[PDB]
Amino acid sequence: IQAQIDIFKVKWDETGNDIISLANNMCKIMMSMTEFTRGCGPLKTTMDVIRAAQEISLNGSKLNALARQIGEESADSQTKKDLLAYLSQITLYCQQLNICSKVKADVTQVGALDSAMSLIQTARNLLTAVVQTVKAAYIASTKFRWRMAPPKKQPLIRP
Amino acid sequence: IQAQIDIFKVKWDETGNDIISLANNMCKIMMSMTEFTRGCGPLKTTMDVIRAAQEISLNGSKLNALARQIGEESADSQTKKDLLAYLSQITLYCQQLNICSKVKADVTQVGALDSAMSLIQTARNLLTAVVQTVKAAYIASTKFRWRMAPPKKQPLIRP
Amino acid sequence: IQAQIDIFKVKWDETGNDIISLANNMCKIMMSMTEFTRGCGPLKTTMDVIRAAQEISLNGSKLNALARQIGEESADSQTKKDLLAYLSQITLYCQQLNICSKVKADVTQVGALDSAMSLIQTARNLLTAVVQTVKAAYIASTKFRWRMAPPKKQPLIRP
Amino acid sequence: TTALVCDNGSGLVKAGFAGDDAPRAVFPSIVGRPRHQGVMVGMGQKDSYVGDEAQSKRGILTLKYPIEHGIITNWDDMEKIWHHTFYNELRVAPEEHPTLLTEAPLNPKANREKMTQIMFETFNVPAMYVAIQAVLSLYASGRTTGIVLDSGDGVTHNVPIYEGYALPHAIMRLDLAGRDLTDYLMKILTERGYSFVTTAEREIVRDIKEKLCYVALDFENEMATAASSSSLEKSYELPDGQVITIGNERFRCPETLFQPSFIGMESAGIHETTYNSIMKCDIDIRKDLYANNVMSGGTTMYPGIADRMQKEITALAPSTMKIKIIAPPERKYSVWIGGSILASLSTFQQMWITKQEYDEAGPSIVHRKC
Amino acid sequence: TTALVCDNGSGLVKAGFAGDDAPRAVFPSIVGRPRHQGVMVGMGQKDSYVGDEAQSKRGILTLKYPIEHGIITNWDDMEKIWHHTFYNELRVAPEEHPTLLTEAPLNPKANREKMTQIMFETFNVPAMYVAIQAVLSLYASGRTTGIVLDSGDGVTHNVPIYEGYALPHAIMRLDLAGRDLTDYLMKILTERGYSFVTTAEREIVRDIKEKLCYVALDFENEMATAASSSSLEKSYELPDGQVITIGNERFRCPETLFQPSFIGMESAGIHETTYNSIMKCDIDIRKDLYANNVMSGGTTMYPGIADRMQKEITALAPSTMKIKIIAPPERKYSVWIGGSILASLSTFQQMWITKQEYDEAGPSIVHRKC
Amino acid sequence: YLMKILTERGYSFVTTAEREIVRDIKEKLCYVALDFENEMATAASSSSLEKSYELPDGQVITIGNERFRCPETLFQPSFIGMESAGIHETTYNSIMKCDIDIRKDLYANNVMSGGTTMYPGIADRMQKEITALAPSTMKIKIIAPPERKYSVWIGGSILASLSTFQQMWITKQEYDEAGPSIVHRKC
Ligand SMILES: Nc1ncnc2c1ncn2[C@@H]1O[C@H](COP(=O)(O)OP(=O)(O)O)[C@@H](O)[C@H]1O
Ligand SMILES: Nc1ncnc2c1ncn2[C@@H]1O[C@H](COP(=O)(O)OP(=O)(O)O)[C@@H](O)[C@H]1O
Ligand SMILES: [Mg+2]
Ligand SMILES: [Mg+2]
Ligand SMILES: [Mg+2]
Repeated sequence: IQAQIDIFKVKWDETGNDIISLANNMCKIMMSMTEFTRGCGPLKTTMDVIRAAQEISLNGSKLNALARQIGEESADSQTKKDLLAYLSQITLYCQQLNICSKVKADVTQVGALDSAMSLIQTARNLLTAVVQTVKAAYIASTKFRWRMAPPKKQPLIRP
Repeated sequence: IQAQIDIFKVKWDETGNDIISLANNMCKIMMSMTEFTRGCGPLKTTMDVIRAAQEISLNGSKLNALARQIGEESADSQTKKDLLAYLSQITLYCQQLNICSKVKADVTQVGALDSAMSLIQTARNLLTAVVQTVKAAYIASTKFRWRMAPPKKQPLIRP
Repeated sequence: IQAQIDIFKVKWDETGNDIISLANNMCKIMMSMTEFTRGCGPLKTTMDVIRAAQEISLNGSKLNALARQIGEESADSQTKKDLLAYLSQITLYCQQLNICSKVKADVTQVGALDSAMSLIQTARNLLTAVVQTVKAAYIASTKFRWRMAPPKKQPLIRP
Repeated sequence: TTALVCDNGSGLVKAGFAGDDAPRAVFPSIVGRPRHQGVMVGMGQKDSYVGDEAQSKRGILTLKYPIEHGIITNWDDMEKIWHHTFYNELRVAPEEHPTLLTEAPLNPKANREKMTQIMFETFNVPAMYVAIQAVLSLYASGRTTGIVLDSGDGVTHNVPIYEGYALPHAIMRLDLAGRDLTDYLMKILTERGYSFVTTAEREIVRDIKEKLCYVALDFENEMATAASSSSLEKSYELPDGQVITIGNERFRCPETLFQPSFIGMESAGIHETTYNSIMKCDIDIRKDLYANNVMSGGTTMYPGIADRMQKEITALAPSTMKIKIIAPPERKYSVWIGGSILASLSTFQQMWITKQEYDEAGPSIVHRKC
Repeated sequence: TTALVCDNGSGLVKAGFAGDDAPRAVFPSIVGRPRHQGVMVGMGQKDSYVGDEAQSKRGILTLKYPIEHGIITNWDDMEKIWHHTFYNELRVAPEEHPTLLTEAPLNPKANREKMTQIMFETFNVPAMYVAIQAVLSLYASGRTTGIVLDSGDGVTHNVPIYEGYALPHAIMRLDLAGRDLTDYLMKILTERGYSFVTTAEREIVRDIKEKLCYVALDFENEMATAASSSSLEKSYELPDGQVITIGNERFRCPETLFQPSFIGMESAGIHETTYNSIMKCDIDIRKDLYANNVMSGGTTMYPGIADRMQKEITALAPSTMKIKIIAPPERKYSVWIGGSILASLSTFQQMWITKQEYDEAGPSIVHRKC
Repeated sequence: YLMKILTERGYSFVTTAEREIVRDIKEKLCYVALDFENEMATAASSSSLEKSYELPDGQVITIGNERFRCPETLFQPSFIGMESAGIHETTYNSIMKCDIDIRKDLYANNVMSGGTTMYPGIADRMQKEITALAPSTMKIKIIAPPERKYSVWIGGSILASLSTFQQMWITKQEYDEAGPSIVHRKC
């Protein structure tokens, strides 16, 4: 997921920087929570994971607004419809993250890892639906009437 | 193929030496690869054969440029049209050598003799189309308005 | 189908008359059932069609026996093999006629035209395989070591 | 600028830039559409998934190939596939790149006319060209004299060429290819008990065919060996954890190529088709065509097809001639590498069908130019 | 002697003697076993009830069909069923009668191998033979040229035949049949409020389906008519005196055959399956296959299936060809009547798999002979 | 060749029975154009040349330009990759290999036989093609009897029933004496 953003190099070019920055923050928090899953990471308390999930939800709302602006700026095409579909998915995931974070906070306060497993899963679903929102928004704003490098050569022989 | 160049002895006489030198280098590399086919030769790795093929392609581009210069220097005739046809053939063979050499390099890097068989075949096609380019260029530049010995006597009785 | 028998004019010449008589009876019953299909005919009840089908089956068994006798009387040839193939076809059709006639009788007794359609179809298949059994038997018994007229002239121009 | 080379096969789409040596995008040519009922709001807005995103989500889709036997049956889906290739996979605006498309020989003329019309009116490419696939395979094989067997997923065709002069009366196009072998593998898999019926299960059977199936050198001896002992059985694990085991179906599926009577087809196998294509050419060039049998396309990658085809042809050709089958390890991408060689040539740049010519002469210019 | 003809379908067992025109034994293919607790001494010694004695006592049993989708899943139960058929229903010693068994096409090979082994080792029959069911249906239809749609309780398969020469590449076996329609009827019956969950209640729902359900000629018009007025509602009385009423479920249950997407299946309906099987055959025989659409099996007895299928095929076939569906009134027993025709033939008596051949070659002789 | 060029429209006939269907299409529809280039121009400009045929399974095909392209192979055998000259140049070359005195009598009697010479418009086209080769003075006329499909057999009837011919049969006794090589002496 990180590689799809990492091929970005420096409408679009006006709100593009904000969106790429938000996606990069999302990926940073995402691997924060992933490292929590693996055991060693910046955040070690389930409360910290809930705070990180709420942060990802807030970034998702912001990126959703920016991508909606780009989407209505652009012209009718297939990539616009893909972008709108991904925006709906981001909306659903953000709502899930909010309410589930509040529920897990209350459950933890009333008195472990499996509490944060579902939050990590929902945030990972959200992130997967963002790297397809930046690409669709970029293509819809640019190719129709930052940068992304052309894809790498496919191997001729696969062992 | 070597004999056709070997009858050369020392427009033309200004760029002739360059062309004959390039053709001689081509023949030297060609029998290098042929000796690789027979088993014993200066180069023994398929990577070496790919490097030799790329070298022959570079020499082909240089000789193509020189022969084109001679061809436009010369006057309208039938040998000029033969020369232009052979130049087109050299262009095709050089492009084939480049791209196929890169493909075989990648195939060998991803992890034998038959890999170099087609490169040898294409280089041999290229060489056959050069010894007919030096002769046509020589005749077009000289006989119309180095040296080549007159042809040997044909046998009166063939056993 | 009637025309193929109608070209007969008066081993073979010992059992030939029996076979031609049986085939003529078959054709008479066949057009009886065909006229039933067209609406106007000697027989008007589906029970009558079932009785006619059983009669054709009985005639088929008799003609099969006679043609088998002629076939083993005759000598090895290609027409003998054709005759044996047609005998096998007649056997299959006769068995079908018997069992299907009994089934249709029971279906009609327990309480229309489509009931007799399949019986007519099977009897017509049987008849087509008889006019090729009389001809093959005649040729196998006679030409190898009644009458049939030579075929009519083919038109020179077909409009 | 730099020219595109889109080799839209019947089963896989392989695109890239001219002058390179490997495609950038290689994805299946399918267009799935969801068939179940969506219950979560916001999920299910996307009506159709194309290419690689319909191969991941195939559990809830009906995958439908737009190209079928090399002939584009569905045109809206193929516009979807081309849009995917240009924008979402290669990520290039088509307005700035000429496009080199490929096509099997002996296809309908409406096929070329509509590919040209779609490229010049929907994608607004500045130039294009449609090239026969076996010619490009001979380009990428590094020769100019051979007979190019080019199997695939749609068709299997030969093009005999002698020193750059193709012989159009000896082109033999056979409609037996990888997809027919997949369907026959499904049929013969029903014998062991495994029933694959859906489209996603067609893709599972295709993967079984790629992983396990091979070509027997001697069919009768291999059937005897497979019946006598269980040394030929190999197991495959389905996407839900089940394990299958196919011992005799391994070489029976690709034997359809050499005996097309297995699937009810009358035509002769690929060995007799190649030999008949050779002996339709002029007598003087049959010796040079015998020694250069370039094999291309995906379907010619079964383990042991070169040896078997050499054995089958050598039994037909005269005892004196030297038969050798050329099977490069990269032969799956030979057509595209040939497209890279052709589109990047200095000589070729006068042979594009420019947009101005299309405006003058309409979509019937592709028959004159190509 | 006289040969037996045991047509062990997936839902009903129909046995008899060759040469007759009607089966002697027709009983369901179920094997019930009591599940409650026996309290009276001497009652409850019998561990399993088979066939008709498990359909009367179904109130205290768990009925289990041994054959499931034409494939015999349970072999001990199927030995029980065959023992019942031979001894308690037909009342013949199997040692003195050849047996003609039937089987759907495209089944596993282990199915034939184990039926042969059980007949030759457990029942000691002197000879046997396994015949595809649609071939026998075409025997009993009185023709030699047709395409035999043969529904049933397990499977629904086509076999196109032209003048005694079957086309094995155009055999289309679909696994949608009467039992799936019964389960779908249970599902849609839950809408009105009636919940049938047990196996005995599966049998009650099967009887509802047989008595009431029919096939609509035009589905949308019939749904509109059923929603507008209550003229389509018919009542059925359950075994405990309760009365149910199904108005819209009558033609929705058998519509699953023509739209197998009702029960989540992807495959095309029986009309498209028949048409696809027709246009896989050679071009010259499609006209003769169009005019002879023999329909067999129990499931093809819904009131109005012939008219609907003719309407559906006529919309697919070219406007010139003459489509007519052949639906004999006895089509439930067409396979068995075909078995009687085949087993009693003079020509056929050299095609039995004799016991000596089985001793020589083992249970793999059935693949060569049949 | 008709099968090959039929693949262009979309119709693919591959089997032997489908060869027979294509043969029937050729017999029913195909004809010979008097001027090939003008007919190609007419066929491309308008759809007045398209005629439909109904296959044995109810499908309808439509061939407009393949009608005169199939029998044009006779006059340009380079369509199917053959080198040799058309039937008009073959007839003219056969005429000018004969002695000079009989070319005038051979020009005026061009008997056409066999089935393939029954395309609608082959006599007019062949007369036009030969007249452009022969000297302007000689009178060219092609003899095309309406029964020319059976001309060889009618000639067999004329020859075998002759009074003079009955001494030219290869009798069985001669075959017994001389073996199967008698047919080269007698015939
Ligand atoms: N390694 C392999 N072994 C056997 N068959 C293969 C293999 N790889 C691909 N195929 C077959 O080849 C087909 C892909 O061929 P492809 O190269 O895409 O041809 P095209 O590009 O003309 O469609 C697939 O459908 C598959 O059945
Ligand atoms: N009159 C009928 N109307 C509708 N469906 C029927 C009728 N009779 C039987 N069926 C269905 O057909 C099935 C019986 O089919 P059957 O003839 O036994 O096929 P098989 O012998 O192959 O099992 C039953 O399960 C039932 O659902
Ligand atoms: Mg390909
Ligand atoms: Mg049945
Ligand atoms: Mg003749």
